[PDB]
Amino acid sequence: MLEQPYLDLAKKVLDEGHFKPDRTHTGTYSIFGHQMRFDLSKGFPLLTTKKVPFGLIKSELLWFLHGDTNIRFLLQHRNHIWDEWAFEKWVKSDEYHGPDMTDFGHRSQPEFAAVYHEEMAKFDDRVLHDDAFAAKYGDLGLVYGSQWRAWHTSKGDTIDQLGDVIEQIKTHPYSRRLIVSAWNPEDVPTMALPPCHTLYQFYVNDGKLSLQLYQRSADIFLGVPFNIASYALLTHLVAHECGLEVGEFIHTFGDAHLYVNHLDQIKEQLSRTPRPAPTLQLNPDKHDIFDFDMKDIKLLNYDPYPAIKAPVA
Amino acid sequence: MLEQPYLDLAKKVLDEGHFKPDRTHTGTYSIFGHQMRFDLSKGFPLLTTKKVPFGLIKSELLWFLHGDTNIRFLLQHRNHIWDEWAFEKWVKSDEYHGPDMTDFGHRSQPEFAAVYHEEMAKFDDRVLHDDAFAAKYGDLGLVYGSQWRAWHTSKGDTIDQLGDVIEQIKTHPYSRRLIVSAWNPEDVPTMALPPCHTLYQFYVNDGKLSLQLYQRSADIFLGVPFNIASYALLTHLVAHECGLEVGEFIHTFGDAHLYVNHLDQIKEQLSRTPRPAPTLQLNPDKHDIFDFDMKDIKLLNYDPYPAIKAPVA
Ligand SMILES: Cc1cccc2c1C(=O)N(c1cc(-c3ccccc3)ccc1O)C2=O
Ligand SMILES: Cc1cccc2c1C(=O)N(c1cc(-c3ccccc3)ccc1O)C2=O
Ligand SMILES: O=c1ccn([C@H]2C[C@H](O)[C@@H](COP(=O)(O)O)O2)c(=O)[nH]1
Ligand SMILES: O=c1ccn([C@H]2C[C@H](O)[C@@H](COP(=O)(O)O)O2)c(=O)[nH]1
Repeated sequence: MLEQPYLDLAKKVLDEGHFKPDRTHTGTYSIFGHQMRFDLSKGFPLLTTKKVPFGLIKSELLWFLHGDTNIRFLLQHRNHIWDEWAFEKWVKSDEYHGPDMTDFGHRSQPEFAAVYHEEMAKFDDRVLHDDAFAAKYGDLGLVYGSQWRAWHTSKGDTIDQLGDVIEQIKTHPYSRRLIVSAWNPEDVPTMALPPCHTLYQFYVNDGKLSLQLYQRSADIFLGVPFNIASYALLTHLVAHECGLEVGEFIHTFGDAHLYVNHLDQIKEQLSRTPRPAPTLQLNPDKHDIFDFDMKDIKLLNYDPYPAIKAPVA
Repeated sequence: MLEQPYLDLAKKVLDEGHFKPDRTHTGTYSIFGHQMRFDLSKGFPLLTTKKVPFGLIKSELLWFLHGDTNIRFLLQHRNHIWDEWAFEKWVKSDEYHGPDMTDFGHRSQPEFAAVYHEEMAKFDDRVLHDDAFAAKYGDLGLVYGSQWRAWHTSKGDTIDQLGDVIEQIKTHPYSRRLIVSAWNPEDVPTMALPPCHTLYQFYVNDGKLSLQLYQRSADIFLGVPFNIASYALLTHLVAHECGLEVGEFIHTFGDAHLYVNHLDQIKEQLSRTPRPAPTLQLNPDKHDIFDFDMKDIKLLNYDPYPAIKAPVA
């Protein structure tokens, strides 16, 4: 089945992974250096054995593809995937007054979880309808939108890294320099989250576009399914714009890990039986992906087992 | 045998690789996305089935480790691996007078090869003994020494990327952010050679340092053996400085390819039988690798079959 390599990865870290301390003081079981392939000709790698909301994937990737870094666009699609990072600079700012919000994400795991959900609703509506607030606390800064489409240069300017590589694929498809990078040595030592999706690379041979992601670290239970779909989607999108058929998505990992408190959740999922893979439908009559909207992308026959509970990693 | 994964890679591209046009107008047989592992506890991955001069590896890696970008240091060790790039800016410069040196590297493949070797001897001695010349034509600029140790920042400064990551490994060994990057989006669109060794990543779990290289494109016959040894050496060196034992070197590839005119050479080599792996000896009494000299690194029991002829890729 198309998602088997995901299920083998979970199972490999289960059986032969070693205990590794981590930055968050959860325990992990970890392996270093791993590689999965997904043949995109065969269908779309949205796990069927655990629900992954494709609406969430596509709205975030479109956020990225527009060069957007403000939570507002996500919110207008009720995509709450980055909310907690924006909240960070609201709570801790010289403009915040309210109840205690230190360790917010950490201590929300049982009575605090009630007032927290309260301030987060006040923060979301405010970002939605208060432009100056949005500008100050809604904008994430150095997230994948700027890195891909507005990369800051030593000379004061800004480089459209992904735009330029697409023209390269169009014009020199056989080039082995088709790299988009999210890793800025000037920025990583002090940034909130150095990008886990460090670098990707396009490849064209005989009508097919492929992509390989180098992911420096991977939460197997929560992150990976979402990460497979984002970058498999991007492969399709870029193929679509270049008039190419779709090849493989290759997921390469640095530290691929299972958090200690996701062990039961993973055992639950491994006893589930993969269902026929959904198929991706892209707008046949629109090709300029930076101008893509939600309706331009549709998934057919997605048939997941339910979502599985977590504690957040 | 320790080098089997190299021999399987050659054999995989032989049997299931597809013909791909390239930048140099040679033909290639190519595959996209590949991953080899070398257990460094088992011995040193210097191919025995084809001679790889370790002297050349170590002098180049020391060049890098010092932040050096001038051909002069290489030359003092009779390391001619980068000469042709420096020559480039001499021949084509507003200071060159002599016989025709256009396409120099390309047309040197039968009577031209005599006068070319002549100007290259005049260029090498000149760089060796003429400091101002050395400064103008000996210095390569944006090669791995600056990228690793003097990375230029938007604010006019220069970042010691590799120095800083070593302190990180020392101080936060379990960090999943131990990345050194050679890929600068500001520089790649106009540079002579965008680095093939795009990015590497360190990993520590239970006393062992590992490293993974993301190599964007790989000449299997000429480049790869040299590339395995460079980065396996760096793994040992960094382990040595951090007081760690050695784990795995993981070589990950974008476009791993066999040039069309290296097919016989590769078939010759596959009929050779791997010999017991050499063992690496590092100075037990010196640990600061940026202060390492040639004598600080020794290889024991290296026992290669002869070198194999080529046309240069
Ligand atoms: C990089 C970055 C930055 C901020 C915030 C998130 C991420 C991120 O990667 N994710 C994420 C969430 C889920 C998830 C899983 C179950 C339920 C809800 C969300 C799954 C995969 C993910 O990668 C973030 O929420
Ligand atoms: C990146 C870069 C830049 C300039 C110049 C060289 C390289 C390079 O990688 N090499 C190289 C040479 C040989 C080689 C093979 C047989 C004989 C002599 C040399 C093997 C592997 C190599 O990677 C360069 O010469
Ligand atoms: O898109 C993402 C973003 C984050 N992570 C996970 C990996 C790590 O568990 C954690 C990041 O922590 P560090 O690697 O930066 O330490 O989040 C993912 O898996 N995918
Ligand atoms: O250290 C190196 C440097 C270069 N190459 C090879 C790969 C390609 O065949 C060629 C570089 O050409 P491009 O990938 O930039 O097109 O040199 C290597 O294998 N290893």
